[PDB]
Amino acid sequence: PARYSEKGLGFEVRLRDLDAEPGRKEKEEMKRIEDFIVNTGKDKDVDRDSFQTFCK
DNA sequence: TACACTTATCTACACTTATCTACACTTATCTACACTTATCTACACTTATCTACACTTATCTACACTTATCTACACTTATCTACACTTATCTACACTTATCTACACTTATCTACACTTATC
Repeated sequence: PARYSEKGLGFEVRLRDLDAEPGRKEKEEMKRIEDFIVNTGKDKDVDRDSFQTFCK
């Protein structure tokens, strides 16, 4: 995720419209979806592929 | 420069104060858990936006009449050439003043020599 990467390089989950401002729950849902992608799943599990392994 | 006396700088040594480590108690920070409010989705009603259709006004074309623009023609005035007379410009010639060279006298500049003061 770019969110945690100070150089901004990575991926992000975003609202579609550039003009919208995200609601209080939407900002958290977007962070959850990012985390889900990183973990490739709901829970953390070292036995599962990371997103890096998936992409490779 | 050379020489002597005393003061300032530097080293060595002992005592107490400041800095640092180790140990115990309570407060601040963090996690876990339950309740209620704010955010979001789904659904129904009326208002605003958009399309289609008819009527009259503004825009555009076509046509005739007179005014302004343009050409052609004649008369006098301004511009240009040619010609004669006197004034300004230029050359040639003589006289005196300013510039330049040569010559003598005294003053300023430079060298040499002795005594004391500053520097060492």
